[PDB]
Amino acid sequence: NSVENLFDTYKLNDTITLKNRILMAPLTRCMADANLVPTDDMVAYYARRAEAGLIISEATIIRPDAQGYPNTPGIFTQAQIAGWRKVTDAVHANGGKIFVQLWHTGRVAHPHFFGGGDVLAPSAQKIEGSVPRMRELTYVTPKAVTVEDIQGLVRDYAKAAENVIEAGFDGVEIHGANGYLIDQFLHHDSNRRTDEYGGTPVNMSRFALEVVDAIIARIGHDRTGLRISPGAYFNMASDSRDRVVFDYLLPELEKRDLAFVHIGIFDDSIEFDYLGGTASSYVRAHYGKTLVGVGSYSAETASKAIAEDKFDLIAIGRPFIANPDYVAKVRNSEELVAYSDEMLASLI
Ligand SMILES: Cc1cc2nc3c(=O)[nH]c(=O)nc-3n(C[C@H](O)[C@H](O)[C@H](O)COP(=O)(O)O)c2cc1C
Ligand SMILES: O=[N+]([O-])c1cc([N+](=O)[O-])c(O)c([N+](=O)[O-])c1
Ligand SMILES: O=[N+]([O-])c1cc([N+](=O)[O-])c(O)c([N+](=O)[O-])c1
Repeated sequence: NSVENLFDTYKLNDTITLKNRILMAPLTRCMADANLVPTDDMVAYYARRAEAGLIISEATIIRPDAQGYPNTPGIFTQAQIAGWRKVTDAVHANGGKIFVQLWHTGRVAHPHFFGGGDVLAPSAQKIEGSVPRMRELTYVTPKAVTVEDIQGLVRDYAKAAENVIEAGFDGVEIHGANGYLIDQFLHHDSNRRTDEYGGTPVNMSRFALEVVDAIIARIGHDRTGLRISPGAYFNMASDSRDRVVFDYLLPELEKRDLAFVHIGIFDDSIEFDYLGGTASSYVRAHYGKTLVGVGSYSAETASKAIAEDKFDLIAIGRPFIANPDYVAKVRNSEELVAYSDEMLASLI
């Protein structure tokens, strides 16, 4: 089956044209240094994947209380900016483009990482268990943020975006997906607020739009994308009312003319009854601009989906871990190395 359309050039907007439709999905590797600064190993890892139309970086924290896993990079200190500059220079020298994925974990943060402070979330809705590979770090009940806390978070997302431009990135993907802070406001399970950030679709969408709008004001809409998870699957329980939240959010997002919206899902064959089907097909039916699909696609099934007008670009995750030369191999009809979790131990 054909993969020809994956090698079409794709104009995102006047600012950015991608050399092909293949994106490297954001992939947390937990290999930044103790100061959360990218390393030379990380520089080389991203550089060798610059055949992608666009790389989305691993989730990168906007400030200290965003941290929930060990050694995830940040971009709030000057040293972190300098480390990322090495990454972006290498990607560009290798002919690529790269966006940072800006991250706050919300209720999934853990105070071990930031000196014992409050975990912040829309509501005091604790998650169960402990940080992966650190069982001693039991999750805690979040403090429900105040409006002033929210404005501080919005400011820090925007400042992080400014830092991203300083570090030489082509843009930002806002992590509004997969159960983390922005997604926590967008679902009823996690957002039990009764103020202007809870209840109705406009209120539950407010935080996401404030973050989007604050970042656009600093770096521009052409360099701003957003990942979303209308279908709850990762650290999030669904609620049928979540449907009307996203029915409102999507047309509002379209007004901002973002570089792209990106689905957050792992296996996109999964359907959500309240969305009337798959996460990607729900978004496609209710959003009319560039859409990045993802989640257990091969080059072949992604190409078919794009030919079927299901989405516009394909993000590839696990196969990009196993194949730095994913794009070259797909282009030249070469067979791919199978992904295995054991490969997570090395940054190649
Ligand atoms: C090891 C690993 C790390 C991931 N880290 C992130 C991340 O930092 N940010 C994010 O939005 N998704 C992350 N994901 C989800 C991927 O971006 C992607 O949606 C998922 O792997 C499904 O795509 P695939 O079938 O091509 O692997 C991660 C997935 C894996 C397997
Ligand atoms: O496995 N992971 O390390 C991982 C990490 C993130 N993240 O933003 O830090 C995700 O969004 C996802 N995810 O939802 O697939 C997975
Ligand atoms: O995307 N992901 O990185 C991811 C990772 C895990 N995991 O093993 O921790 C999952 O269970 C899922 N999941 O089930 O959706 C997704």
